[PDB]
Amino acid sequence: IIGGTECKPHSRPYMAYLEIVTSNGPSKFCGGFLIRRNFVLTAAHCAGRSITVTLGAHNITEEEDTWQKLEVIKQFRHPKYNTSTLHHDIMLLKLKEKASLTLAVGTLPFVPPGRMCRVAGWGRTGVLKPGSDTLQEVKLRLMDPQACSHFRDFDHNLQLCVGNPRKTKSAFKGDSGGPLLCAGAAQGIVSYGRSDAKPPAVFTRISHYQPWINQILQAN
Ligand SMILES: *[C@@H]1O[C@H](CO)[C@@H](O)[C@H](O)[C@H]1NC(C)=O
Ligand SMILES: O=C1NCc2ccc(Cl)cc21
Ligand SMILES: [Zn+2]
Repeated sequence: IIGGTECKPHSRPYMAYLEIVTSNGPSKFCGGFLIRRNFVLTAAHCAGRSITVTLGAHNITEEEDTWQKLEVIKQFRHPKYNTSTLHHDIMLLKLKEKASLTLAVGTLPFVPPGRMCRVAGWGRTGVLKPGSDTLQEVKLRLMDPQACSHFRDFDHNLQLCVGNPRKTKSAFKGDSGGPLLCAGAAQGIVSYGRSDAKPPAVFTRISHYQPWINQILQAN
């Protein structure tokens, strides 16, 4: 998260920290959010050979009692996710068991441009900076679709355009999969943006994927 503030520990109890394993490289990391006690929503590009989810984290380098480290049994990447257009960047993760509900861990129960939304994550705090030890959050402005025209594959139906180009505030690498909340309700999922982090950026529009989401939650 670029240009954000460190959150008060555990004030975002639905936040999930994902460690993703691949066969041919070291671990990678993403965000995500708990929407059922055994389901986490994240971005499809965060898929890998296997994933571990940590709930209840603030400083991800110091283990504490709030932590619940949970195995992911199955990954449900959206079947139409496209590695060229980046369309349908959404994935459900089924946890091996249901998480415990604590003060630090809970689910996130399932807008005109100009609205302020917020997004949290452990991602990099600058284009050349490492991932953040702690959960940061930033408030970002919802933009008209034309603000994102330079992303040639952007689609107003499938995606949100987020971030005032006049501010340096933005999500960045490692924040992928985290929810964008507008009015305390998840509206988007961090997906992609420019490599130099100049806003706006592109978020998955959750509402478009709701039937698919409900589908997976009923068949599993
Ligand atoms: C996070 O925890 C690590 C290990 O305890 C510590 O070195 C680091 O300074 C902490 N960062 C913050 C912002 O508290
Ligand atoms: O939101 C973003 N703006 C730039 C950017 C880069 C990478 C990722 Cl995962 C997200 C963003
Ligand atoms: Zn704590």
